[PDB]
Order: sequence, then structure tokens, then C-alpha cells
Amino acid sequence: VKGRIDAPDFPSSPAILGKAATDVVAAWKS
Repeated sequence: VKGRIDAPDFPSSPAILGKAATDVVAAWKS
């Protein structure tokens, strides 16, 4: 189910959303 992946994805949620924002801003240099 989604609950099993939701647990591990919970902590990664803020990491993925936070990295994507800083990744797009920095990618502007490329």
C-alpha cells in the first residue's frame, strides 16, 4: 500500500521538495 512507502517518503518529502527548489535555482547557471 501507500502507507508502507509513505513512512519512508515522509522524511524524504521535505528533502525532495527542498532540494528541487534549490536545484532549479542553481540550474539557472548551467
